[PDB]
Amino acid sequence: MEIRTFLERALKEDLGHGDLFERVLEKDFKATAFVRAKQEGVFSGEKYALELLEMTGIECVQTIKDKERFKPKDALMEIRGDFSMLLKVERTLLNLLQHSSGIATLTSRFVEALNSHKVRLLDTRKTRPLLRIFEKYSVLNGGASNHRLGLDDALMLKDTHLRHVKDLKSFLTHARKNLPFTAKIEIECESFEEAKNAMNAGADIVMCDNLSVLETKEIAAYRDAHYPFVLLEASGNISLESINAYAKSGVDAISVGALIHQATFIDMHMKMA
Amino acid sequence: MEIRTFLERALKEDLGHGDLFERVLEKDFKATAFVRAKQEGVFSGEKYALELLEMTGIECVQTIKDKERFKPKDALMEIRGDFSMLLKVERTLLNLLQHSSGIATLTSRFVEALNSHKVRLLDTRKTRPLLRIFEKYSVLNGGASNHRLGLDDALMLKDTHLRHVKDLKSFLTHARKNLPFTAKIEIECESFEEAKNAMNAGADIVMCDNLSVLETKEIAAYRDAHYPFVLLEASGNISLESINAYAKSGVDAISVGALIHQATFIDMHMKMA
Amino acid sequence: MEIRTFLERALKEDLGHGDLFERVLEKDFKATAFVRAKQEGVFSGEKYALELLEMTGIECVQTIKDKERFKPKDALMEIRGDFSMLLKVERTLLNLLQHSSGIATLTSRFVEALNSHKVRLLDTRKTRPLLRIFEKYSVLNGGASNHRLGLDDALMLKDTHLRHVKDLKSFLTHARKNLPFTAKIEIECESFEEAKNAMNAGADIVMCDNLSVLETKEIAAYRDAHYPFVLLEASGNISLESINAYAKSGVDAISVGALIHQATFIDMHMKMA
Amino acid sequence: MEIRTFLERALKEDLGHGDLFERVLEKDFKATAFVRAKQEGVFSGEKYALELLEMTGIECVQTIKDKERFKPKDALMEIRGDFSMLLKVERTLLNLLQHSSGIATLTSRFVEALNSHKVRLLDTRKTRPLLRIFEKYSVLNGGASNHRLGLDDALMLKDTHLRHVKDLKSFLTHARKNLPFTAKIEIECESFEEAKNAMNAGADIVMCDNLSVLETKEIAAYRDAHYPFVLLEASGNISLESINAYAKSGVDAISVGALIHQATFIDMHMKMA
Amino acid sequence: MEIRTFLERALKEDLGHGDLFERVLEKDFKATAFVRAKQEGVFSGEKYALELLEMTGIECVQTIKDKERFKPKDALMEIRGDFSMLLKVERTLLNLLQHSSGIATLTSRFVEALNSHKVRLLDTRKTRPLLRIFEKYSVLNGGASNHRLGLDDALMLKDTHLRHVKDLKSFLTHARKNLPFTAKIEIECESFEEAKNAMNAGADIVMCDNLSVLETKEIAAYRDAHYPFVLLEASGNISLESINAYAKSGVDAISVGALIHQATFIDMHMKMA
Amino acid sequence: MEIRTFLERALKEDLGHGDLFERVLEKDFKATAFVRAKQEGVFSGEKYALELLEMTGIECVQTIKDKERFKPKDALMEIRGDFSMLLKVERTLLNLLQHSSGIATLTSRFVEALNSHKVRLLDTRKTRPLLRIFEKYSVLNGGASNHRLGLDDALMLKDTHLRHVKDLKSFLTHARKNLPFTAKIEIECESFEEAKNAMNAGADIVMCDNLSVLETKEIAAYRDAHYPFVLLEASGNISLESINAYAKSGVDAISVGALIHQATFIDMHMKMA
Ligand SMILES: O=C(O)c1cccnc1C(=O)O
Ligand SMILES: O=C(O)c1cccnc1C(=O)O
Ligand SMILES: O=C(O)c1cccnc1C(=O)O
Ligand SMILES: O=C(O)c1cccnc1C(=O)O
Ligand SMILES: O=C(O)c1cccnc1C(=O)O
Ligand SMILES: O=C(O)c1cccnc1C(=O)O
Repeated sequence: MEIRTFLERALKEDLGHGDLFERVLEKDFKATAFVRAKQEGVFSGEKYALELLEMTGIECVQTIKDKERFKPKDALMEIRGDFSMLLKVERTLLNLLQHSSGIATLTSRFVEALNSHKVRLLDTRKTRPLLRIFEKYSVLNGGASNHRLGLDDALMLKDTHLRHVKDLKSFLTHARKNLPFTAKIEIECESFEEAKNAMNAGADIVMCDNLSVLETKEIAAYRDAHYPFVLLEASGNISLESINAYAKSGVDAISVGALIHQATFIDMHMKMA
Repeated sequence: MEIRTFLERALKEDLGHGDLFERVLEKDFKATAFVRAKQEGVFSGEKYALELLEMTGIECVQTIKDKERFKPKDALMEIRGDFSMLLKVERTLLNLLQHSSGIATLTSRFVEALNSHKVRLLDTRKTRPLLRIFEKYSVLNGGASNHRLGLDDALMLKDTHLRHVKDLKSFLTHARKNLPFTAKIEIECESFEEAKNAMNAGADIVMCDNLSVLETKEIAAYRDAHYPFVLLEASGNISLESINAYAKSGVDAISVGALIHQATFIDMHMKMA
Repeated sequence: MEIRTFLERALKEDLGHGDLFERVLEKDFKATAFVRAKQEGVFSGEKYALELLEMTGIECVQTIKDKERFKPKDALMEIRGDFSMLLKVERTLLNLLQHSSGIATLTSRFVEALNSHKVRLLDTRKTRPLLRIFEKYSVLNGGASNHRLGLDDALMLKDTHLRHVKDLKSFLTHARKNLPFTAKIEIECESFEEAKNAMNAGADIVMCDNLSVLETKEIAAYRDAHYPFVLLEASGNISLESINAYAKSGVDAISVGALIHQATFIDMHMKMA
Repeated sequence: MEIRTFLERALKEDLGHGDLFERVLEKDFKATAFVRAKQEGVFSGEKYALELLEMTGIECVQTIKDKERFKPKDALMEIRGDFSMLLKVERTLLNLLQHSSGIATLTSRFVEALNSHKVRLLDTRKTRPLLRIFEKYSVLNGGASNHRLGLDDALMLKDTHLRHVKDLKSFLTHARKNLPFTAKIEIECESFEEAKNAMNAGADIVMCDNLSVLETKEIAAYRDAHYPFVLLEASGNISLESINAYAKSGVDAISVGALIHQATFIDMHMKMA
Repeated sequence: MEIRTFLERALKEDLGHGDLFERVLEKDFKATAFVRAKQEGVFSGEKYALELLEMTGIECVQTIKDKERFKPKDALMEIRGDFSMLLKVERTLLNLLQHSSGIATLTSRFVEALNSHKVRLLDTRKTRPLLRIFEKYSVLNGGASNHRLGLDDALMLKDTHLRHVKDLKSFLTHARKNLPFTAKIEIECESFEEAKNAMNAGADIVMCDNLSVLETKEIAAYRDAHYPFVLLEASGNISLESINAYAKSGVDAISVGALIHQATFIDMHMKMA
Repeated sequence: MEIRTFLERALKEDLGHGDLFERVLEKDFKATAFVRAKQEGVFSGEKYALELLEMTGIECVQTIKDKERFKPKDALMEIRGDFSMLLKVERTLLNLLQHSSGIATLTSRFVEALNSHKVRLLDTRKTRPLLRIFEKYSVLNGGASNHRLGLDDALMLKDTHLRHVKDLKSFLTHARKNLPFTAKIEIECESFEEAKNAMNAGADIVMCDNLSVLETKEIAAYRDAHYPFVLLEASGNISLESINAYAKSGVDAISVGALIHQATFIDMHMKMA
């Protein structure tokens, strides 16, 4: 299964040489446990939790679904299996749920503020090591959309790249044959001129990086009139305070890496009996 | 070495099928880049960064050391290697430095509030999946200390476990032979009676869970008089506000999972030329 | 190295428990070997071969480059290292070069018959197990272009997918929110009505699957008329005798799986001398 | 499963970050699919395909067996499972069956032209990277026999090895002590004098490399005369037009690498219906 | 689970390219086999055996438990599965049971000689490569106890380390903050003075290395009077002959690496029908 | 490198979460260490030790070679590198050397007793899990020879197999085509009749299992007269006391699994300065 190895590694780091408790547990037995919320938020991590339980021979009796909202004291999951295994898995289970839900929850807050159905919210490649796929998945559960998953997914030319590109148009024109047939090319721009030049060069997507709303609206209006098929993306420390403003700029999407890199754990715990 | 595989996997999830840019880069060449801070903070991730650079054939010309304070616009590292590789590693390098430094920085703030050289600040087993070792290492660079690293490091018995133990003293006495000779046993207690009882039962360490400063002080005073070599730990939603007051209870340590699960990325970026 | 693992596994399956010759070679010594052609074709596998020698401690004294033409008796590579190691890697080296060159060479012939700079030759996801990246790379060295690398690279919908779909336009308009921001959506069509239907649905790419030049040209002219930004791809048993004809249907690309699944080894061998 | 890892890796290289279709499929459901032929040939890959479906949770309702002949339009397999999973494994399934069957089919033709039960058809160590075991297995399903599986399986010495050797008889008499007790030693010979030399040296097998039938027959008659227990193998560009002739030289086996390195995919496809 | 990978690798080294017998087995079929002892001893390896059987699809009908005594001709296990698999697993199954039981048996003999329920018998970090966890587990089944499991479990300072420590007390005092909160520190001492000094410096455990019984007694008596909670361990070529005398010195434990490094295979075999 | 992964895993199990000492080492520095013998024996493990040192960045200044004899107090290796790394590697280095040398030494004792240059000493497939290749290598350094390395190396039909083989001759005759061309077939026999039947059936090798010397001589004499090309092997709890007797039986080789499964650690240690 696609994420099985991920769960194996998550567990392995916690068990190390082997759980010490099972060495002294006088008698193992079947038991039921509940994952309860101690804070409100939106649920994420279901796909991983279920794969983890199945892998460890733990039964998932009941569980709320990804994207579902919850309140403190709410029971999020009911699991049953060997007492020794419920304990060996406890932390790994909670940590992945609290982290995933943390991202989904923070993300849902940005979805509300953005308040739009025409403009999608996006993440970035700023993700914690080994957690890209995990965290991208978590953003989906917050109600937003994902940007590319890696460096093979699409071509994104930013400031650093552009400095070594004499004549963008020529570059983009002859880059197509060396890129996979289905690849889009995005160009990071920091001024109306740059974006305009990007569009004329043959950019599939143009990012309006660190630009005022006015500056962005100008570029969006220009795009609508001359390059109707170029997607526009706004980004650059966009906050909960300014996200709505940019939603009205005319851009197609808005990316904020904070959805992932400023997310924190939603409080939860596991209780027996 | 110990963390090479970690870096390989971190990089692998970003490269996927293969970096697209290197497919169109007309000509590769050696270049120098600098990792610059965009916020104030304490550096962390040095050990991982250097291994990452060495693995990819990138030279580390200069770098500040783990634990060093830095300010915005400060050059954290200077590296040199193939342009294509610098770009292929950039995000992986920045993500691990921003995450690790975020933890160290938040941690350094609790250390400040703690304001004590006798009491130790500790993390918890609440870490992000696959990042146990990474994050525990980050807490150290913040100036705090680590709690156990896993379920194999020490035995920690709490409510969940205790509910199934008839005679705690008997259990601990006969548990030593089935545990590695060097392991310590910690008992989580929610009352003075419980703490006192755990000490008599033979606990090496007692956790004063969710107790007031006064409550904790009473336990510490009892420990000092009757079980001088038993270690005391305070925990349970300790904040930057209450942390100092707890440092005066007489407890030996104070654990706060938030050091890791409430930490966020410190802002940085990489610049060429 | 992104392909380092690939090479370890290739070498491992041939050495098994361990090479038997090294068990009897009384004295090892530094030696030189040459990789010569016994056929003519285009070279491919340079990237993998160099990493292979690097890994095994063999020195690459000289080597022609990928894409370079060669003919019988040509010395393609000169290598030097321990005699035992040269024999242990011999077969692994030749097999990947002969297989890679085989694909590039067969690909270059289709490149000719195509004879065009306005039309791109594309491969397919029809590749040998565990050799995708290896074979897509081999095609490039043949002068052609690669199609997507996998199922994560882009969304390719065919009747199978749309079978249980009734409003293509709405279906795609919603897929966008759930697909990564940079992903293109291609639709396979076996009739004019389908292509025309796709373009109106909002497809980024339309495949003219198993259709006549007249049928293709019909779709092209239509595309040229109303949807100029919709790439068109022709495929379906395109042969080395009909590729040129389709290149004149006004299609942007022509994909042929045969480039990979019909390629065969190019005769080569290694001599000590 | 001995080949379980092989299948995980084959599937992994196609899914990459994750299949994009499952991201948009609003509702998954159980479905059935058929693997049909578009050509005729001998089936191969049964073993790998079953393990593949097992791994992915797809049910194999019906399937022809390895070695079984088939013709265009024949339904080779009937499978059932989640719609999303059938699409995710489709290509991986077909590629291995088409590639495996391709080798078995080409192998069966050489089996005919050979037309003999006293002579064995053998493959070579010339196989595609990472596919040795897979391709040797494929040859068997073609009706032929496998040669050694690797360099650990047996000792095969050629001029390259003996170049710096002056007493074959003593050299081999000593190799025995250093080789595993059960290993056979084969020697490649390009002249009568060499074969005659090998047999006297104590070789278990002699290869008649790139020699005429008359030359081969000379060595055979000699073998039949003094060394009846020395297997003889003929090889060296043996073609589908000269294989039968060599089979009459009194040789025990004829190896032809082309069985694998010249085989190509057999046209097949998958339909839902 | 925790040891599945271990069993996979154990099996993989025996199967290599693939079991030859299954290539000629005319027809496979279900069969029952018994693992029988050919010597007297204490059973060990149950946990590994069961995981091994489950992994390979073999049913465990019956089995004695770890720690149980057995005699020659005793049936240790009864299993059922495919004939081919039983043969493919036989050696792997027997090797791990004979090795593990050999350790448990030798261990049970030192336990007998020790003749005490207050003193613990311990192993060491002297284990065979890749078998640390396997062998530590085997010692337990012999009735003894385990020492630390690795270099991460506890801190052990001996001659090599001490030679570079100016002030031992200072070092230990300031080392606590840099070690996991739960770790114990053991000091290896070669004299009464050293032991006494280590106790004053703050050692959690003191090893009485290569000291006479009288010497060890003096240290134990000192510990009892001044450092009651410091743990004492005796070691250094302790034999079956001297072990009992040491158990009377007052020390808490006695470690002997020989339990593992001088253990040998207990004789067993597998029978069909 | 073929055994690199083996060493990585050996180290990994000892380091676990990470060496605790390096956490408190005030200052690292370069240092020299010596591996000294504390008991006489024959050296084995060189190949692994060197690969281990190179992997950990430790320099091997001096080292005796595999097969070389040593006496107590003798310095076997002189290594230099970071103090922290010499300590992290110490146990892994010693354990592999003491175990390998232990096997080589025990083996050399059997070589002497056998006292022959015409009869080779052999091992079996009775090896500790994960150590087959390691232990087979160790036997070579004792002065003996190896039997097959696994189940793919050769075909060995024993009692269990034979029970399901009606008509051996027919079986062996038609098994050749389904086995790799170079494979030998050995048959385990427990009586003159069985061996005779084995020879007539077409056995490449015949094992004289659990037979008296007389019984074996009879079979050897029969072999010399009728099947001069069949190799003979004696086995069945052959000891140091009876090995010489069997050497005079006329058999080609003698196998004793004890060379490996009854071997124990040769005492050694590491000293600084
Ligand atoms: O590279 C990306 O995918 C990306 C996309 C949008 C915004 N930022 C980034 C970034 O990480 O720099
Ligand atoms: O288990 C631990 O290591 C731990 C130690 C201190 C505080 N909390 C925990 C926890 O994760 O529950
Ligand atoms: O899915 C693909 O990548 C693909 C692209 C072009 C032609 N065929 C295919 C196919 O294998 O169905
Ligand atoms: O080495 C082999 O296995 C082999 C066996 C038969 C024919 N050729 C070869 C070869 O690749 O050189
Ligand atoms: O390091 C250990 O764990 C250890 C513990 C007790 C006795 N010896 C050792 C040793 O291997 O040196
Ligand atoms: O199987 C073997 O290789 C083998 C060879 C000789 C003696 N015993 C065995 C055995 O392990 O049963």
